[PDB]
Amino acid sequence: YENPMGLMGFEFIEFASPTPGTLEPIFEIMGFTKVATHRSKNVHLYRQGEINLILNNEPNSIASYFAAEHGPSVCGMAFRVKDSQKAYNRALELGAQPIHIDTGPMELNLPAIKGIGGAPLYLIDRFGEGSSIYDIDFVYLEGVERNPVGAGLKVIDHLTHNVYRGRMVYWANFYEKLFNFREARYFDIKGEYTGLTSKAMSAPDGMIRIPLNEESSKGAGQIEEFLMQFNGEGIQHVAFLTDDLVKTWDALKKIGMRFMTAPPDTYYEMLEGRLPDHGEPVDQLQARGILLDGSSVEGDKRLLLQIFSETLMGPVFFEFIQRKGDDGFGEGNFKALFESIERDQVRRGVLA
Amino acid sequence: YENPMGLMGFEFIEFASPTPGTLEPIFEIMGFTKVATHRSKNVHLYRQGEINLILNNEPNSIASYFAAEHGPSVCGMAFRVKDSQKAYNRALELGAQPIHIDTGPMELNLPAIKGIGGAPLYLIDRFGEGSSIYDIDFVYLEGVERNPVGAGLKVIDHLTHNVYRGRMVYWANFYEKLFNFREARYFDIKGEYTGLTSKAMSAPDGMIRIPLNEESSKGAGQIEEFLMQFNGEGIQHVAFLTDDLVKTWDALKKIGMRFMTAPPDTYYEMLEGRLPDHGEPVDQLQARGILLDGSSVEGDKRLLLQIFSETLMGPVFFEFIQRKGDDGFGEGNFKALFESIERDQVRRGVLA
Amino acid sequence: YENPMGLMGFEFIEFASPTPGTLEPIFEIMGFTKVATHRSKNVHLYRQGEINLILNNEPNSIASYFAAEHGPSVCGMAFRVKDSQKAYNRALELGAQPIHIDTGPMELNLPAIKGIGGAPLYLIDRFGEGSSIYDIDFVYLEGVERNPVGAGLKVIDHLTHNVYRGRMVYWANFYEKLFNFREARYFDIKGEYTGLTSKAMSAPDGMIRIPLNEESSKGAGQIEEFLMQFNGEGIQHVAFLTDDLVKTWDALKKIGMRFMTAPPDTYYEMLEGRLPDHGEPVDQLQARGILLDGSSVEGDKRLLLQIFSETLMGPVFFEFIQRKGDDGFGEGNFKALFESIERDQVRRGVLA
Amino acid sequence: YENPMGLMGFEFIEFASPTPGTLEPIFEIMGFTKVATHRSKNVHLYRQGEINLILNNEPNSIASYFAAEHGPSVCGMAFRVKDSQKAYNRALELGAQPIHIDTGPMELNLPAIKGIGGAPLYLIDRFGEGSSIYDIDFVYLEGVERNPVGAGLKVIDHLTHNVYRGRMVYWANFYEKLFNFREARYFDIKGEYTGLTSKAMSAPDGMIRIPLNEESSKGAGQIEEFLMQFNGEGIQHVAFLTDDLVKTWDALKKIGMRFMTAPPDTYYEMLEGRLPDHGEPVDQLQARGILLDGSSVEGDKRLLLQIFSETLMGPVFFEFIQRKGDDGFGEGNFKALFESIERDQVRRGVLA
Ligand code: EMC
Ligand code: EMC
Ligand code: EMC
Ligand code: EMC
Ligand SMILES: [Fe+2]
Ligand SMILES: [Fe+2]
Ligand SMILES: [Fe+2]
Ligand SMILES: [Fe+2]
Repeated sequence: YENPMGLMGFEFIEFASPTPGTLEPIFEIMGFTKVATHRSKNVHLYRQGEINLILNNEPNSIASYFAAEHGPSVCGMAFRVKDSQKAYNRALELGAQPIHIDTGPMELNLPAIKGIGGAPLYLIDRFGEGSSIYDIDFVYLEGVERNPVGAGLKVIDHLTHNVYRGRMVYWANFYEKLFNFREARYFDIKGEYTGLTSKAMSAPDGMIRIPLNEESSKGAGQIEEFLMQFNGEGIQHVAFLTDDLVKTWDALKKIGMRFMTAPPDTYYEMLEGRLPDHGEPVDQLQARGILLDGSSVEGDKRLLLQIFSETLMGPVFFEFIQRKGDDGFGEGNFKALFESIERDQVRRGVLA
Repeated sequence: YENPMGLMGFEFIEFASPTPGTLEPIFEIMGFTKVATHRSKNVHLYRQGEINLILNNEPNSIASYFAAEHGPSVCGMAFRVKDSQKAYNRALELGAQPIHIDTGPMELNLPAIKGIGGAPLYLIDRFGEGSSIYDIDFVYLEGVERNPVGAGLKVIDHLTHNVYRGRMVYWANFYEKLFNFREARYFDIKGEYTGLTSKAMSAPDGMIRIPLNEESSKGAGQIEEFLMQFNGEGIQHVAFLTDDLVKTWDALKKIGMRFMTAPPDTYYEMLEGRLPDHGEPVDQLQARGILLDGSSVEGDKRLLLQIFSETLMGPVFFEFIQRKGDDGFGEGNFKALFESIERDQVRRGVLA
Repeated sequence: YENPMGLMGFEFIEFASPTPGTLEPIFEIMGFTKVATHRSKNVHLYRQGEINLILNNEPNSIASYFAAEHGPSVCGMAFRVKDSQKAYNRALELGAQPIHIDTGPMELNLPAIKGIGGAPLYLIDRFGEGSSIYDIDFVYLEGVERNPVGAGLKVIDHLTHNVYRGRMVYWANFYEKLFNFREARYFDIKGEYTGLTSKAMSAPDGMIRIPLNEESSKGAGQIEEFLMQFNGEGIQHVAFLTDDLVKTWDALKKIGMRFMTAPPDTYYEMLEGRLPDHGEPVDQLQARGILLDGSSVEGDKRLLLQIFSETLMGPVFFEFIQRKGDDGFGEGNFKALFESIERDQVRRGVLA
Repeated sequence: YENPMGLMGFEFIEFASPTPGTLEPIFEIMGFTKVATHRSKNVHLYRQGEINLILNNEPNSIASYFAAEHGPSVCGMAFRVKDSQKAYNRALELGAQPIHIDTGPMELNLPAIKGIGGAPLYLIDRFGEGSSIYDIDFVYLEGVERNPVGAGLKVIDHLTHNVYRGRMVYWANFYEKLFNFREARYFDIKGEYTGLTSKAMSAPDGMIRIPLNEESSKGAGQIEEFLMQFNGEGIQHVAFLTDDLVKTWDALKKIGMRFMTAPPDTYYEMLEGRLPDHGEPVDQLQARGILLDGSSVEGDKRLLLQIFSETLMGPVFFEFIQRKGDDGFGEGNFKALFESIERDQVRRGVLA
């Protein structure tokens, strides 16, 4: 697939909250470590593997207005590009809206366009060696390890957008026209009482992936609850890749992670019928509540293991995923996740 | 009611569209005349009575980005205030987000904050005589009458906001906190198959009024259909005051106005039951499809006459109102409006 | 004479000083009254007749930086123009360097270019009729008379520029090229020990006149002394037109004005020789030290009456002039002014 | 000596011209090589040893207005500091005037204040390895040697400021107050008909040195000539250090350098009388026109070898210097330089 913006994956995710001390604990429970402090702003860098999470507590700024609206949330998203000048000019030619971010003496002039819910989308062409943006804009803490391993999360795998009815098409067009993303798959998920629809959008770099979710015709489901609780469209869950989910599970549990309620025993009993010869240790999945899906087509096994945290920032939750030959998404996991969140809505008295 | 910003009424409404030549004919059909052109931008002043409508076709600006998103629409609103510097500074202390608008040589530096759907909310303290803002920022057309009467519309009476489920509270708070509006009345309107809920918000000047509308629990109605068609929250209808609605209705009709479908004969038959001694010429109302409402309490009659155009700007429609003692809104008129739009939904095949 | 920029006279002169309370007393001793205070800045409006003098005590601004360098001085100058947008854009196409001035809510965006010594040159197209720039940017003092008469000064007649050797040509070019001024007359003035050279530059409106002064080959004179005491090129004296100089002289005297030392009695004895039939009351001139000059060509008498204060603002001095048919300058008066300042040098010990 | 600004030497010098292709040849004759091109502006990097010379040909900027006024010249100067935030803040607290420079996406925000004649003075704290400003803001040419040796010029030694009469004190205070420079020496140089006065200011880092030059009482000399031809105050000559002047002379000669007329034979005949035991090969210096000075105090020899280029950019000339134990300036060399420029004045017909 052609890549006109020269997209080379996710660079960083940015966070903001109206209440001081609410994001720090979250990041620590998820295995992240504070590693540097911006040189003139009140913004901090948290890291795990190659994941860069930016904590922005800058007063009177884009981030502080965004957090007064949405609560604790993802307030920015940066993609890596080959050439920021070229990619920023191309996006303005194609109709994107520019966002100006102020900087101090000797800091970089990072370009950005408006994205989901007003959150900036940054186009960064300075990464990896020599000097990354963090080497120039930030000051590393005295003595800290600058590349912590944490609980094994490596890179950002994918993130979702929960959108109002009729806007799945709008956000598909945004990423199709500006970045040449493509609809890799379409889902129609039904729970016991409610349901949803989704389009899994993939970027041409084969790294950035963004599932776009919208409520069903019925209404009363989890997508509509998100939209009310977040006060608009936004990133509903962020997913981190790991090379070994059970091991990561054990490490997150030790430090305070809170996962979703596991599926019933029935689910684990039907795995072999559904995925003949998967090969995974059912005993270890079922003890942890891990979901298993993918295909088994004449010897060729492509699997997907997924597990979700409870909501931790307003309505936003996180996901720890391990791919074994499957580069897409799976309908059974999606359905399990969906039934889990629907039971919680009954539990809480908000549905039927 | 206390007025801490020193509000003094609406100053102007601003409109944009992505296709050139779509707004001119709508203004012309409502009785407005073009009277001036801005001195450096591609923006035009349309007037009737004391109503000032600004047509903004300035390329690569706030208004062009807003119209690419929403279609023909209301992209800006200005309020009259006693001292712009004090009101602007008090907004900014109470959390409002400032919006910067570029200006050329010798033009006014108009202050604004972000409002409904991102549309700027201006805070103007130079009006009336001596020089208004149109005297300084616009050049009147050679020989045109600078104060046209048109079809009789006088001032902007009110305008609505159609919001997403759960956001009526959000917008009520925005106006209560920054300007001290108050909820003057609550409505719960039910059609044949659908319904809505609304809060009529009143500013402390007794001039600015903004009903806030949201869809019912059942969904599928007209508010949800506006949100999808508009691509977000926005001003659903703008109402203009007239001192004589049957005369304004005849004027409007001559120059092409397209009004909604009238109520059935049954409605006009029940008027005397419901409003004993109203004193209005039923024969005139009924042939035009005008709606009559208010109260008849012990000889004190406080009436409201309303009529609505078809949708003219995407899903946005306009209202022509005459007040005869009633300063608020009427439930019976709200119902008939709602039932009429509901029947149109059924006719277009979008409802049940 | 063609007028491409639409010049229409002087609009205002701006002053600054590094010591608080040094300019106030000098304005009051020349007949000016404070009449308004800016709406957001620490800047005050001083007025007499149609002369507007702006006292700028704005901290951390162009004016504060300029006064730190030069001492009490003229830091700005504004010209009236027909259309600011056209004039400003023509200036920028002919190489003029733009100067941005910040402004608060609802204030005018005044365009300016760099002029003598970096002092901004404003281009104002809003004067007289309806609302001036003082009506929009300033708040008049409770109950003070908005148009005071003072001591009879009416308008700014002219103002000089003292320049470095070789820069008369440079400043003549600047005004010729941008506004089409012309060299109306050239002077070569010699004292007892020193001398100077000067180009009287005239604008195409018949109102703005700027004499440009430079030191002679000999050096050690009064222009060189100004340039060291002022710390650069700048406006050396500002002249105010009056319709009656002996009356203004009496008024100025009563409020504290200090005038230069008078010419010796010889001067007044030779007036008839030099200007047969001048017709002026020699007895009144001689008792006040007024200078008289011009021509007497076969009946046609074009006279000039001039008087100069002592230096009041570092090396800057002021002039009170009455024109009786002569629209230019006089060589005899220039010489007497020169000889008087030369004797002052000798008196202070700085010359020979 | 205390160093409050944390000064650590010169970082770069910047040049502009109104005529294209006038600076490229000058740099090439002086042994410099073009090594990179800015990533978004029309600015180019030239290098020799640790010397970085920036060629700024960016339209409608500070540089293009500065060049229209002064002709080919030094338009910018950058010092190295430990912390640009701290140094920039300290300089604004002490009265310096800020200068804003526009930058593109992912470029550094370089801070600067106003210096000699308006030319910016940059405060850069990013140098040496990791990434210098050139690694971030520029794009190295494909295949070129990034660190060329040229003719041996190592670093910038010093540079002068020619100032108007009475401004030696002004510029002395500027550097004393902001950066704590000190007057290391004072010269009073007389030629045959004219003379000058000078203060050698030294920075506390013992690297930055700036001799300040002003015309004598007599007038008509070479400083006054510079001021007219440059159209104001500015950098009259820039000096480059070399470890071997005779070998640098030979390589400069080869590629096109034009040196001043050497001193008469008489001057070399007297060297031994004035500097007993200097030890330098007089044959090699006299054939090349190199100037020799310093001291010979009981065995301890501190020498200075200097040679000057003809004027190459308007009235600006260059110096190639070798220090042999003398960290200051020499009065004989200054006098010989002065006599040489004076004779050229007589040759050209501008003096007596
Ligand atoms: C600076 C936008 Hg989170
Ligand atoms: C520029 C606001 Hg429609
Ligand atoms: C702000 C010009 Hg004196
Ligand atoms: C870009 C200033 Hg010479
Ligand atoms: Fe996911
Ligand atoms: Fe209405
Ligand atoms: Fe004068
Ligand atoms: Fe030198």
